[PDB]
Amino acid sequence: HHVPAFLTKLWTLVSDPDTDALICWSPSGNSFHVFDQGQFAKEVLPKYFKHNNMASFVRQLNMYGFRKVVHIEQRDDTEFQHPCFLRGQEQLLENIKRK
Amino acid sequence: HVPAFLTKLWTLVSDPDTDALICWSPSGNSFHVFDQGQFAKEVLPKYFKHNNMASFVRQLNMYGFRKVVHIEVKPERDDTEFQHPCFLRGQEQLLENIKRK
DNA sequence: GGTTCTAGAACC
DNA sequence: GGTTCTAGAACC
Ligand code: NA
Ligand code: NA
Repeated sequence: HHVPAFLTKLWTLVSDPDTDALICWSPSGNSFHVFDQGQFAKEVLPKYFKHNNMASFVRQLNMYGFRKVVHIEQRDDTEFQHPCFLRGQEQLLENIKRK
Repeated sequence: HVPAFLTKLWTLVSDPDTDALICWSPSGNSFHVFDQGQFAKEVLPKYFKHNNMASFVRQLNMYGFRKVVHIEVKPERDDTEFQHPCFLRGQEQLLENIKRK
């Protein structure tokens, strides 16, 4: 099936080293971080996910079955992941499904 | 030398006979612990005998495991998901790369 | 179960 | 060779 532009855009954005101050791969490449959501919403969303806020962006991640990664024991930092959303493996996006 | 905690955990997760309480995720990238009260009663005494649930989870944290949660209806039993990029179904040799953090 | 002891590894 | 770290065993 055709890979949703949402996922391709998201993957390219994460993978761009120049955006890493706001969104980047984890060291393992298995997850990605979103930093400083106040800034992320002003700088990033308007250009790559037009007419979105953080809530609608995160709703889309949930729709594609992304999970959140948190520390077991307790800038803002939120970590998301999908087993087919991986550093340097864009072709795996094909295996991501709605719901 | 891989710490016994990690080798025992990997074997325990992998064992189909314990899957009602502890098992791999479908992808093999994470494991689930179900029904922690029962896990503490049936599993910990046999596999991690000097531990309680708190110390078991502390050891996971010490080795850099994280928790996986849904982006936000209660399930029949509680379900906690843990993961480490070197703790994977079918890849026990990767435990060699797990370090204290 | 938490703390202490120590052999041996990790790292320089 | 010297220092720190770590895992397992004893001690509480
Ligand atoms: Na980036
Ligand atoms: Na199991």
